[PDB]
Amino acid sequence: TDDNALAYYNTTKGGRFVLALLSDLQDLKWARFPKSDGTGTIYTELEPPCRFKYLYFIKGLNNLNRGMVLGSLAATVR
Amino acid sequence: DNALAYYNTTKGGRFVLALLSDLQDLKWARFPKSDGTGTIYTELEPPCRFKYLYFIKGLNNLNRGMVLGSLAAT
Amino acid sequence: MQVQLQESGGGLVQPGGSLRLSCAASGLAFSMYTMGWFRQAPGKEREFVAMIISSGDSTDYADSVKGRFTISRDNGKNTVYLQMDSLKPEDTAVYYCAAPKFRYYFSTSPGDFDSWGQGTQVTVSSA
Amino acid sequence: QVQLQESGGGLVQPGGSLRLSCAASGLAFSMYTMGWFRQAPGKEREFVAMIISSGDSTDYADSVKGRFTISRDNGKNTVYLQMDSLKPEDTAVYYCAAPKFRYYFSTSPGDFDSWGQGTQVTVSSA
Amino acid sequence: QVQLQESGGGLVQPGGSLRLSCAASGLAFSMYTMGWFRQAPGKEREFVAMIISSGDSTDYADSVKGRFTISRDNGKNTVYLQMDSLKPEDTAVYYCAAPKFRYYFSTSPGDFDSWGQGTQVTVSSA
Amino acid sequence: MQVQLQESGGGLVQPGGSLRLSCAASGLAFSMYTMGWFRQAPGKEREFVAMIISSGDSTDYADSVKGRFTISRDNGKNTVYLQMDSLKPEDTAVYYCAAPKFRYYFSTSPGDFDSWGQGTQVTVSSA
Repeated sequence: TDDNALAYYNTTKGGRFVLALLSDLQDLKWARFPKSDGTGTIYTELEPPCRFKYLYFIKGLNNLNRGMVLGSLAATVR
Repeated sequence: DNALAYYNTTKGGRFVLALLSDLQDLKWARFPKSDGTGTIYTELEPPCRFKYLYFIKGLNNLNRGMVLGSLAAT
Repeated sequence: MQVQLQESGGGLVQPGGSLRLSCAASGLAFSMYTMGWFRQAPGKEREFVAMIISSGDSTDYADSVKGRFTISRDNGKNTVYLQMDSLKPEDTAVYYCAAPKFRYYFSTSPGDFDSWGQGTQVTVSSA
Repeated sequence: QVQLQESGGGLVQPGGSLRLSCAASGLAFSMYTMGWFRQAPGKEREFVAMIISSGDSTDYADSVKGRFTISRDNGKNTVYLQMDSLKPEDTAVYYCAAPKFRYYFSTSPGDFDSWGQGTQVTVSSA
Repeated sequence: QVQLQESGGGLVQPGGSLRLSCAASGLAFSMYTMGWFRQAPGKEREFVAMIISSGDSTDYADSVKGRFTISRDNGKNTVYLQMDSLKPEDTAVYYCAAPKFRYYFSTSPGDFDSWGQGTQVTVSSA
Repeated sequence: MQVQLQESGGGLVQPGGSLRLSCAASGLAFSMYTMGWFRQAPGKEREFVAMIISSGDSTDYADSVKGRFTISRDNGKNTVYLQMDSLKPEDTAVYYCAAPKFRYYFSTSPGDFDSWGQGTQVTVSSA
């Protein structure tokens, strides 16, 4: 199946960036996102995984929390 | 590599980033820098059919923050 | 339509005892929400206690209650529950059931919620 | 332990419409036949409409047949009452009613104990 | 340890063409997106063109679209810039740019440290 | 386009030690050439040291270095390497990477080459 968009890509037709999680275990249910301001963490439920090697799509992404999960990942790489 | 950020839980987990469109001829994706200091290009991978989904290559410690900051502006 | 949360089950109990909180949620597509509980002890900030996924078959707990509390839900009645065993005095607080703004998501930050019930008091004491 | 919050009422002009809502809290909603009652001033509560648990069959008082439409959302545990072509006679307090057992309903106001607070519906010139 | 030798520049007349070359030494060339930058007198280096590792997709600044053509030879580890319909505005020093990691490019001159010596391109009446 | 060869890796080392020469070749369809190394000791003529086939999986060495030197290449980076172990003083020379004029061919005669780099010095001594 398909999930929702992290951000929209203004270049292609009906183009969206999707965010997925890769892990070695196939039982995962939620993903964790420490917030950038350290006030807590954001949990997003995942889809049923795929095997390629286990890949989970995110279902909790909204037009709005998108910024908080984007902001979280940015703090993680730094 | 395709890692947008590293998951610190177990089994070496990473968040991957994919771009989806109606097309299958795509080869790269653009990410304008939020500062306006230019654009980052990263090559895509062979798409998968289920629309068309293309994983992203070219993610490194030098551009992860800029691509994240590019999608944050979006 | 507005979301309403009716919490109950609190009371006065002695250390080592148990209690069972309940929350009836009105006005939301309940089975698509991750639900959870927070608590606010006197003079302390409101903290996360536990959470349960929309489907009911996976959970998460604050470390301070792991092994003693059990969160569960009933998707037909739109109710969430918190089974609290082996109660300690530091468990004294007002307990709040929490419903997030969006579906399939939860935050451990009480600032990210705006549908708060009135809460239900839990007192763990000698009396 | 079973709570009913009703809303949607107001003051409208004859011929207008309204949509009442009732969110039910604390019961295995999708196994209950739900329905609505109304109570003009002084007169006793009367049956309006009922809808079976699954949501795909209904029954109406004859005074509202063809004008009202009852529906339900087993997801949100809510039942609705769409009111069209309103008449002054329709003025009354509207109540959402949940019976004491599953898969059954009664048009007797006396057979109920789960009553909401109601929502006022006033159909008049103002 | 990564060296870039550029060539092909010169002085031509508006409307003429030129073909720049850059042979790259010391990198797994076929895994890099390569591209070209240019720097007029005084002004800061600007992006010209880029071509992905495999050689079959490209992108150009808008001022050179339709006139320039970038290509590559993964055999000789060389990238090329065919310049047609030259304008005086095109005068500048041209630089071949190799990024610090594979499969990615940036149009920001600051994100590069592998810079050739350049090749002068002068488009004028003489 | 002209072929350019950038040699490196030489230095001063003591007998029995090792070194590793590198050569980055610019401007030629590298994977179709047999590449090799020569060396020219002070006052002696330039002599063949080793060679490697285009594909990288067969080699040849002068007798004086057999068993001690290893030539290898990397067709992606267009680089040739010379691993020199068990160095002796007679190994002192300027080392030159060599690219022949045509593809799939090599000569042990330094007169048959015209693309010579600047070389890199190897000194095998007590200091």
